[PDB]
Amino acid sequence: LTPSSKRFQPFQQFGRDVSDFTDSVRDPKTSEILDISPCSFGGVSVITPGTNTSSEVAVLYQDVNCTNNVFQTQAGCLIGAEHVDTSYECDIPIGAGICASYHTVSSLRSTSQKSIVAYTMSLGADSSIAYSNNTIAIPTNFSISITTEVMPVSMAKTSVDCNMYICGDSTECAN
Amino acid sequence: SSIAYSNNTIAIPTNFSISITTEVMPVSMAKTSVDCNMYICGDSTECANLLLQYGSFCTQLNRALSGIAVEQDRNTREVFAQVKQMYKTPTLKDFGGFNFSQILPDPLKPTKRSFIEDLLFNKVTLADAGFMKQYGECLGDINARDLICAQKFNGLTVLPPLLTDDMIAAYTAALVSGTATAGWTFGAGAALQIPFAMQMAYRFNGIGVTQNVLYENQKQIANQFNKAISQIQESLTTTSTALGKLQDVVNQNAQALNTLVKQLSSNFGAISSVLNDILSRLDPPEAEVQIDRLITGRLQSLQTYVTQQLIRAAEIRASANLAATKMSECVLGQSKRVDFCGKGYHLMSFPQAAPHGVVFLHVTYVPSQERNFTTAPAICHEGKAYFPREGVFVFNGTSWFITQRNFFSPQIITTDNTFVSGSCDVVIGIINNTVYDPLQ
Amino acid sequence: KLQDVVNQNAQALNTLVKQLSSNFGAISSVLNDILSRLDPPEAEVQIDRLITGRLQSLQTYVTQQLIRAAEIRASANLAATKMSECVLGQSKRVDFCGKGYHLMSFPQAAPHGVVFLHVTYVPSQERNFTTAPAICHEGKAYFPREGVFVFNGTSWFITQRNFFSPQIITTDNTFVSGSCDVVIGIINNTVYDPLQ
Amino acid sequence: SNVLHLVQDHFLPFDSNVTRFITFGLNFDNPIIPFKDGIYFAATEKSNVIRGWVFGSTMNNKSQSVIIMNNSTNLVIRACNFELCDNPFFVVLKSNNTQIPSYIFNNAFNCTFEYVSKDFNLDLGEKPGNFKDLREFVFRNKDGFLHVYSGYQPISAASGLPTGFNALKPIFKLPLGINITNFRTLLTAFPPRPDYWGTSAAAYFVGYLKPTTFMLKYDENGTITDAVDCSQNPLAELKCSVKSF
Amino acid sequence: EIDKGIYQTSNFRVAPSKEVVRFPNITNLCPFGEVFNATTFPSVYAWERKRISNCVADYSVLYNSTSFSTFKCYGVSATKLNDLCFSNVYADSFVVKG
Ligand SMILES: *[C@@H]1O[C@H](CO)[C@@H](O[C@@H]2O[C@H](CO)[C@@H](O[C@@H]3O[C@H](CO)[C@@H](O)[C@H](O)[C@@H]3O)[C@H](O)[C@H]2NC(C)=O)[C@H](O)[C@H]1NC(C)=O
Ligand SMILES: *[C@@H]1O[C@H](CO)[C@@H](O[C@@H]2O[C@H](CO)[C@@H](O[C@@H]3O[C@H](CO)[C@@H](O)[C@H](O)[C@@H]3O)[C@H](O)[C@H]2NC(C)=O)[C@H](O)[C@H]1NC(C)=O
Ligand SMILES: *[C@@H]1O[C@H](CO)[C@@H](O[C@@H]2O[C@H](CO)[C@@H](O)[C@H](O)[C@H]2NC(C)=O)[C@H](O)[C@H]1NC(C)=O
Ligand SMILES: *[C@@H]1O[C@H](CO)[C@@H](O[C@@H]2O[C@H](CO)[C@@H](O)[C@H](O)[C@H]2NC(C)=O)[C@H](O)[C@H]1NC(C)=O
Ligand SMILES: *[C@@H]1O[C@H](CO)[C@@H](O[C@@H]2O[C@H](CO)[C@@H](O)[C@H](O)[C@H]2NC(C)=O)[C@H](O)[C@H]1NC(C)=O
Ligand SMILES: *[C@@H]1O[C@H](CO)[C@@H](O[C@@H]2O[C@H](CO)[C@@H](O)[C@H](O)[C@H]2NC(C)=O)[C@H](O)[C@H]1NC(C)=O
Ligand SMILES: *[C@@H]1O[C@H](CO)[C@@H](O[C@@H]2O[C@H](CO)[C@@H](O)[C@H](O)[C@H]2NC(C)=O)[C@H](O)[C@H]1NC(C)=O
Ligand SMILES: *[C@@H]1O[C@H](CO)[C@@H](O[C@@H]2O[C@H](CO)[C@@H](O)[C@H](O)[C@H]2NC(C)=O)[C@H](O)[C@H]1NC(C)=O
Ligand SMILES: *[C@@H]1O[C@H](CO)[C@@H](O[C@@H]2O[C@H](CO)[C@@H](O)[C@H](O)[C@H]2NC(C)=O)[C@H](O)[C@H]1NC(C)=O
Ligand SMILES: *[C@@H]1O[C@H](CO)[C@@H](O[C@@H]2O[C@H](CO)[C@@H](O)[C@H](O)[C@H]2NC(C)=O)[C@H](O)[C@H]1NC(C)=O
Ligand SMILES: *[C@@H]1O[C@H](CO)[C@@H](O)[C@H](O)[C@H]1NC(C)=O
Ligand SMILES: *[C@@H]1O[C@H](CO)[C@@H](O)[C@H](O)[C@H]1NC(C)=O
Ligand SMILES: *[C@@H]1O[C@H](CO)[C@@H](O)[C@H](O)[C@H]1NC(C)=O
Ligand SMILES: *[C@@H]1O[C@H](CO)[C@@H](O)[C@H](O)[C@H]1NC(C)=O
Ligand SMILES: *[C@@H]1O[C@H](CO)[C@@H](O)[C@H](O)[C@H]1NC(C)=O
Ligand SMILES: *[C@@H]1O[C@H](CO)[C@@H](O)[C@H](O)[C@H]1NC(C)=O
Ligand SMILES: *[C@@H]1O[C@H](CO)[C@@H](O)[C@H](O)[C@H]1NC(C)=O
Ligand SMILES: *[C@@H]1O[C@H](CO)[C@@H](O)[C@H](O)[C@H]1NC(C)=O
Ligand SMILES: *[C@@H]1O[C@H](CO)[C@@H](O)[C@H](O)[C@H]1NC(C)=O
Ligand SMILES: *[C@@H]1O[C@H](CO)[C@@H](O)[C@H](O)[C@H]1NC(C)=O
Repeated sequence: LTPSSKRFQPFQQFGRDVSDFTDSVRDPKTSEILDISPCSFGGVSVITPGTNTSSEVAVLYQDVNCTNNVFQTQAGCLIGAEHVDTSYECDIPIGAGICASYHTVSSLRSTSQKSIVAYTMSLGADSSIAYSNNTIAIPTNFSISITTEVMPVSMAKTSVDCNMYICGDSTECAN
Repeated sequence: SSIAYSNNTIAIPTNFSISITTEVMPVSMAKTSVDCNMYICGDSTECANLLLQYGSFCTQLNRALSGIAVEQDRNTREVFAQVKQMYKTPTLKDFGGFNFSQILPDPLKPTKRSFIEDLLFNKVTLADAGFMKQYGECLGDINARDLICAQKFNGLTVLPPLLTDDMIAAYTAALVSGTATAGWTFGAGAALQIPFAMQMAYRFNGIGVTQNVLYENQKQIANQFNKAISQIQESLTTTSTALGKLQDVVNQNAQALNTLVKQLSSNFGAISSVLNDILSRLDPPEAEVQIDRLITGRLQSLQTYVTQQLIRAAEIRASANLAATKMSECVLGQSKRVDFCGKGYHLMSFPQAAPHGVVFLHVTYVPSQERNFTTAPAICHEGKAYFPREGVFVFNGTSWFITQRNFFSPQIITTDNTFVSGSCDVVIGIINNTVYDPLQ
Repeated sequence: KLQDVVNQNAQALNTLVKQLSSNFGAISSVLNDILSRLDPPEAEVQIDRLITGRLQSLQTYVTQQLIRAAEIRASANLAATKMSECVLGQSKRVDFCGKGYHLMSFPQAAPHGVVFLHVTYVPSQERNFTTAPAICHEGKAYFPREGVFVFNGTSWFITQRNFFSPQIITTDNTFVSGSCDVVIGIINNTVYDPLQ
Repeated sequence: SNVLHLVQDHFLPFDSNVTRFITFGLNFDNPIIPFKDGIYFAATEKSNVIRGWVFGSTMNNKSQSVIIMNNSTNLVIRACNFELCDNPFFVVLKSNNTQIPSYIFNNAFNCTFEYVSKDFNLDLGEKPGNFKDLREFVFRNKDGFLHVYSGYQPISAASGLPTGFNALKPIFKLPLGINITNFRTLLTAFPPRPDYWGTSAAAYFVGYLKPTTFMLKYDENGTITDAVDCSQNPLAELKCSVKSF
Repeated sequence: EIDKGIYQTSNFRVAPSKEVVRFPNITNLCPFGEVFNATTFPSVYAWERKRISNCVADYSVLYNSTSFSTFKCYGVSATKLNDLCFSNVYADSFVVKG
């Protein structure tokens, strides 16, 4: 319940939105209009390695500004993952350019324990090529490469018996 | 139009123009997820227990929506991440007189994206304007009935794309810089540096025009290239519906979520659509009949949303596959397919990042200023028939010559430009002329 | 990918089975209990609710199957196109059959799919070379015919772009057009004539 | 607030035929107008010539009737078995500008309902110029209740019903439980000379409500500012279908 | 068992901790004696309607004073009668035969 700027006519006591959800009400004892809002407004996701791999979990709250680790991403407030400045290939896509993985981090001494780490993913290898008005690169050798491409062609063909699925061996249900 | 036919008139273009056209292709669409309990029951424990007793098939719904979301991130990666190595933007952006300034990021500009890309992002108006909305923000913005707050209060969420807009523009800059420096070679294998003017000469050879046409007209072609880029820039600056295809995609996604919210005011054979009104007025036995009707109708509404989302994602997938094909065939190489990359003979293509899509600038060779000529299938020199080698015989109004079809460049008919087979009587339209021999 | 397909199919059936345990506003999902406990008039309501729910479940299954079949149809059309263009011929389309210049392709059967082995030509071990657009021999400009002018370091040659094979610049490897002043990066060199 | 609301009820259709009854000169219109399903009542007047109505079925003492007349002091709603006079009116002297007692009914018996409003002052004086005030009323009889919706607008029209839009707010829901098929307006009279009658310029308009679909528009403050008659024309039925103006 | 990845769980939920009951200020009891213990009742054709306002509808006082052979509610629940506030409530009185 919050204070509201809505004005209610003497003959009005409740107000509804486009969803017909009651969002405004005039308090009986004090004739003040109050706004009613839902208690649940969270976008929550859970990042986990394999269950057999570990039972540790990192939780992302999409709608929360962060102001153990509590790192703030553009996707949301991320809790339970260390932020590493190194850029790797994406392993678990958090979003907004942020990815997560399970990397061995020596937080204390040399523990050699694995933890969930969040990082900005690497787009690709960095390269520099020189341009001029009179240099050309001509290959002096070649290789024969063989690559694989896997393409689905068909899927399982299925049929359904209606009387069996809906009614089974029931004559009353069949009728 | 009317065109004349005869057995000996051929039209050979005497000039050409460099044309640059735009192709707008959707690539991805909004990734959405649904909270089953929030949409159907809200913050109601009585409804939640009835929804549990009721067969809840909305883990199937979220499974379908999650598959859509992963495909949307796949779509962008297949289109833009085809380059293996990121190529640094050249410090100088004028290769042989061809101005690449507009389609390359400006180091002084803070937006780290091309000038043309900035115009495209200004065209399409996005509804989300960010993927973070705090609880205090919507509470303080209750007076204005924000649609995003309304749908987020009902369990409808929009997930951010994995690749941020700056990352996609980074891929585009590497693609443009690689083409301007390494040409077509980096598309298939390691990048091989080649001068840009020679690259243009190679591409002119691909469409059947000799190299000398490019080099003798390098200043004219470069100027035509620069003016064509400017016309694209001017056309995008003025308001238009060129990017309507991308706008249509974002409109459909917002419309679907707003329809979902408005369907909560729907009765489905029940006394009221307000769950609190029913629960405040009836016993659990009598309210169970009404709540079950609201559960069934609201579940069907979510089923309809997901099914339409699946069909829409199929269309986006087909569009993104075409964009991924056009990136490999029109940008990373030269295409002989007719009308696949622009109108006219394809020279090169430049990708540009767009909101939820890609824009292709196709550079094409357009012949113009044709001239009519008298033509013969072959030449009878001395009892022997001479056929042209990669050309067509043209009278020119004075003496028979041989020229390439696309561009008119008369050449003396010699034994090098022609080959001899058979006799003179077999060919129908054969005429008599001399064939010059260099050794004579 | 192939595995994914089959997995979905299995899931699409198993879910169906589990949805038989679902009440849809009814007292129970067990038809036998309702039939053993109520008269036909009172059991009709519950049985109708169960019928509606199960029919909706079957509708959902068939719709999802239709969409998946459309996706499989698109994939199979692409596979047939690749069989026609990469296996039965040679493709000049970039990246349509493997990475690099396409040499050939070999099909292999796979469970509910096809695996294409694309044999391609990949250049390597490149070398930098001074190069010129044309050669000025005697007031005339010579442009290479299917090649590029390159500099070993001492003398000018003409070579194919993909593989380096230096050849003596002759009138057979080049063609003459125009004068020398028009070309920008034109340089001076001799053009060998076999006739002389 | 800030919504478009589609509702089906008994509404006065847009551009409907509306019969006019005037009081000026030698005609003092007091007919028995049928009530039908419901009526839209609008009075154009510069002086308080209109005082109320009498609703009933037989308009005599053989059946119950309700009178909503507004005398000079307060509003009186009286549902009784009335021996109604065939020509009921109030009387106010044109020069004296004072109200003297007048008869609407001879005798009232077996009465079932009574309501008296708070005391207020009403101006009985004749006024010059054009019509100054527009008072709009909707009367709906459903499930034993008489619903009254009222609205007021300042106008300057010399004749006819001015065009415009006005949302009437609910003022009364009278539990009468009477059969209503007819109604008669109660106007005041301005007799200059005894044994003779007179009239002051005033007009009222009667329109009949019908069950129709309307799309109401709510502004920020919750008021209704515009509406669309979805049955008026194919363009209007398009607007309601797409829920936009 | 869960494979590696990121999964969308339920939306963040807040469990209510306090109750807030707000009724208008009413100090009187409803005229149960005036309605159910009237000396005279009208005929069914001339049934009598009376308005009720500004009162607490505590029908537990009806116990031990009156006994109803018929009591049926429509549009509402009997067990819900104690937790509600009613608008425009009228009582119609008459006499019929069994
Ligand atoms: C093919 O068409 C193009 C037009 O697209 C022709 O280019 C035009 O060439 C003329 C003459 O060379 C140019 O006129 C010149 O204008 C400058 C001022 O800019 C003036 O100083 C010169 O004295 C001369 O009048 C014209 O500007 C130019 N147009 C463009 C757009 O470049 C080209 O000549 C045509 N080629 C053939 C073989 O017909
Ligand atoms: C307009 O109609 C109203 C309602 O009928 C009149 O108000 C009521 O008029 C009656 C009769 O004059 C009043 O009864 C009188 O009460 C006094 C004591 O207050 C008593 O001494 C008299 O013998 C008589 O019984 C009644 O009180 C009065 N009520 C109110 C609220 O004022 C009103 O007078 C009428 N005005 C006219 C004639 O324009
Ligand atoms: C009904 O009673 C409540 C409780 O007495 C009143 O609320 C209080 O009113 C006093 C005087 O206005 C204030 O000083 C208190 O701060 C109020 N407390 C609350 C609970 O807000 C309420 O005003 C009364 N309402 C009516 C209809 O008179
Ligand atoms: C979260 O809130 C903070 C403010 O509390 C926003 O800005 C940060 O403010 C602090 C303190 O002034 C600065 O030291 C930081 O540099 C600010 N920037 C960031 C990005 O941390 C912050 O922008 C908010 N984050 C979001 C995404 O809403
Ligand atoms: C390539 O095009 C850009 C844009 O037309 C040129 O940049 C402009 O240069 C002129 C002259 O210096 C300035 O007046 C403009 O303000 C510049 N515009 C921008 C956007 O920077 C650029 O000079 C061209 N490059 C070449 C050498 O052709
Ligand atoms: C091209 O030349 C040939 C031979 O010089 C011409 O063929 C001769 O035509 C004349 C005219 O009728 C005949 O009398 C000869 O018998 C032909 N000679 C042979 C070997 O057939 C031919 O007519 C010439 N074509 C043109 C168009 O002038
Ligand atoms: C320039 O190209 C020529 C031709 O390939 C190279 O000259 C050859 O060098 C080898 C080794 O000394 C000799 O055995 C051949 O007889 C030479 N051929 C000719 C035609 O002279 C030379 O190596 C190249 N220059 C550089 C710097 O690589
Ligand atoms: C290629 O040879 C030509 C002619 O042998 C050179 O052109 C001459 O250059 C000199 C030097 O300035 C001038 O004085 C002459 O007038 C030019 N002759 C003509 C006909 O224009 C040319 O410079 C040579 N190129 C190189 C790169 O050495
Ligand atoms: C009901 O109204 C009728 C008609 O006005 C009354 O009948 C009149 O009664 C008077 C005596 O009170 C006679 O002088 C008239 O001649 C009668 N007229 C007619 C047409 O019959 C009747 O008395 C009224 N009943 C009441 C007041 O209860
Ligand atoms: C709702 O009511 C408020 C308050 O009467 C209106 O705000 C006033 O509008 C008038 C006319 O524009 C201004 O002169 C006042 O200064 C405003 N006061 C305030 C508190 O801002 C508001 O315009 C009304 N809204 C609508 C659309 O009817
Ligand atoms: C999980 O990992 C452990 C250790 O490698 C292995 O023994 C176990 O079989 C794995 N289980 C699954 C679910 O793959
Ligand atoms: C080639 O580039 C260099 C460095 O910018 C410059 O000095 C030289 O003059 C250029 N030559 C040509 C052919 O433009
Ligand atoms: C070629 O011939 C056609 C048909 O007569 C004519 O329309 C066209 O203008 C001619 N073009 C030239 C350049 O002569
Ligand atoms: C072509 O025709 C023109 C005009 O008849 C003539 O001047 C020219 O010499 C002919 N030959 C060439 C060089 O194309
Ligand atoms: C072209 O057609 C005309 C009309 O039939 C004919 O006279 C002429 O000889 C033909 N020329 C050839 C054979 O090309
Ligand atoms: C060509 O030059 C570049 C530097 O500009 C260098 O990295 C590359 O290895 C050279 N290639 C060869 C082997 O000539
Ligand atoms: C005018 O009205 C007053 C008050 O009712 C009254 O006393 C007076 O006698 C009236 N005069 C006339 C003209 O009847
Ligand atoms: C109505 O009034 C008459 C007298 O005119 C009386 O005889 C009758 O009983 C009354 N009926 C009611 C319902 O009070
Ligand atoms: C009923 O309850 C009242 C108190 O409300 C008590 O005075 C009375 O004795 C009880 N028994 C009756 C009325 O028979
Ligand atoms: C009604 O009042 C009488 C007399 O006080 C009493 O005996 C009777 O029990 C009361 N009944 C009810 C319904 O309270």
